[PDB]
Amino acid sequence: KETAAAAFEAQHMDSSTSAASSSNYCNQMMKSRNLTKDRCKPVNTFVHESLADVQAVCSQKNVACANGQTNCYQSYSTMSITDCRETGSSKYPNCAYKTTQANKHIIVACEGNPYVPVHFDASV
Ligand SMILES: O=c1ccn([C@@H]2O[C@H](CO)[C@@H](OP(=O)(O)O)[C@H]2O)c(=O)[nH]1
Repeated sequence: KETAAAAFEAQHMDSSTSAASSSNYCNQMMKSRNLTKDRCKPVNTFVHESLADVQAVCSQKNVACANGQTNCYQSYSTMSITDCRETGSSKYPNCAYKTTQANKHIIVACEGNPYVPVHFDASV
C-alpha cells in the first residue's frame, strides 16, 4: 500500500549520518527500518547523501539494468554508502549482518512523474 517511490526512501535513505558509525550499524538499521520483521532480508544498501542529490541521479548517466531493461542511471560521482549482507550463521528471527562502509557510484532504476528512483540495482 506504500508507493514504490516511498518504499525506496524507507529502505535506502540515511541522511542523518555521514557514514557508518561502527561494525554494528547494519544490525541496528535493518531492525529500525523493519527489514527483519517477517524474514531476514539478505542484502540492503543505505545511502548517506541528501534526498535531492539521490533524486538527481535520474538525470545522470543512463545504463542497462541487470534485468535487461533500460531505465537505470549511474551517478556521475562517488557517494558515501554502507552495504549490509546477512552472515552464513544467521537464522530468522535471529538476524545478523556484516557492515561495509565505502565510497562508490550508485545505479538506480527510475520511473514516474515526477521521475524518481524506484529500485536499487547495484553499486560500482
Ligand atoms: O546492491 C544491492 C542489490 C540489491 N539490493 C536490494 O536487494 C533487492 C533485490 O534483490 C533490491 O530491491 P529494490 O531495488 O526493489 O529495493 C534492494 O532492496 C540492495 O540494497 N543493494
